[PDB]
Amino acid sequence: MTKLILIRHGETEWNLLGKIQGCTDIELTPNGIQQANEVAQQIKGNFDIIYSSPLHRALITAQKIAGDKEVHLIEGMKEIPFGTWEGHTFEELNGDINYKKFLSGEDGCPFDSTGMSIASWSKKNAQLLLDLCKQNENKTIVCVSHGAWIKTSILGLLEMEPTMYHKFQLGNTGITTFIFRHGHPVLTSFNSTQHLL
Amino acid sequence: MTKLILIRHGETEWNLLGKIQGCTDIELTPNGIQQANEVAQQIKGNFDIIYSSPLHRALITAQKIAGDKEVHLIEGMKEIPFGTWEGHTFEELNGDINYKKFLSGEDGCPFDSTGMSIASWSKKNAQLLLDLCKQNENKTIVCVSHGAWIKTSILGLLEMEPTMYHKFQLGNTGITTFIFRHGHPVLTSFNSTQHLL
Repeated sequence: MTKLILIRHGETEWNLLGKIQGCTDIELTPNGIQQANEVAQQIKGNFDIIYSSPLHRALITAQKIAGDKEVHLIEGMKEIPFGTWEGHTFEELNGDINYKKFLSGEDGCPFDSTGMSIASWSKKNAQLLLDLCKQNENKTIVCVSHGAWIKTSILGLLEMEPTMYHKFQLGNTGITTFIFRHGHPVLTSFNSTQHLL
Repeated sequence: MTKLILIRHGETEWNLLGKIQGCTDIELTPNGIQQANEVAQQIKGNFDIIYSSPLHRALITAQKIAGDKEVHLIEGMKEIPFGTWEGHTFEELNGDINYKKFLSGEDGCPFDSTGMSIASWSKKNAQLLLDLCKQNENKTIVCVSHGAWIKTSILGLLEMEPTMYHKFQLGNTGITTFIFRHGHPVLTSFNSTQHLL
């Protein structure tokens, strides 16, 4: 009866350009607002409580989804910091030794020079979501957040290795869901985007 | 772009009952037929080639999806044999030492007494899919098959360990998709069921 619904925020201009956002706070494009309205009509108020990253691309997506419910801001749902990667394209990072390790799995896949990795984030974010699921036991819970944050959460919840991150692709307003069996998370959908036109 | 689309067959009466099907060939329910039409309407003919398991629950689902396109039968796409487990619910198997192993990971997770495992089927199914994808390079490929077969496929394609099988749940007419970034599979969706009314 506990269902966790992770939803990636709608499109921003930097998503169009393939520029890494991290801690930047870029606004939705008009199309991303529409993606938000699209996912909102799909979810049609079929959830008990909704949480969001406070960054605007997420919050505005959440406010579209929420209907008559309050969006609860969660600081720990903000996007993963990407350090000096922010503002770059992944193509521009080929020289960077950290970027090699992010691909290969060394040091658990560092996010630039942030001192954090896919591995450490997996565990941290999975733990936040587990505590949320305990607080909201037997509810359907929507969390609106970011690409990197959601993918590390997936890995941490299912206890996958960090280079599995590069084998999941998550789109704007992609829907990802979990249920619990014997208290253990089970993935019931990943990046569902059929609501878009 | 090479795109692989894996779709589980529609509902069967045994799926409603939780009875394990394996090599049985139970027909679709009327609601299963309706699921198949709804997934066909979602896919809207947007693929180059469709393949199917020859078991009727799959073939009929595939024919609704296919429209005018020819369905290609692939023997290797038939459901995984479940041995003595066929006809039982998972609750009925709690005495069986092989069922304990299937859940724990011992011997790569055996399918009852068939001498094959989640581990062996993962490798075999991934190989079959990678061959069909090399053979239909730059095409969009639909394969209509079964829950267990598709789950082992995902595991083999993503190089995941056998107990991960229990962390994925796939529904009737659930859509799962892969792309290839230079021959390496990337999961772009799992168990999308939004097309279901």
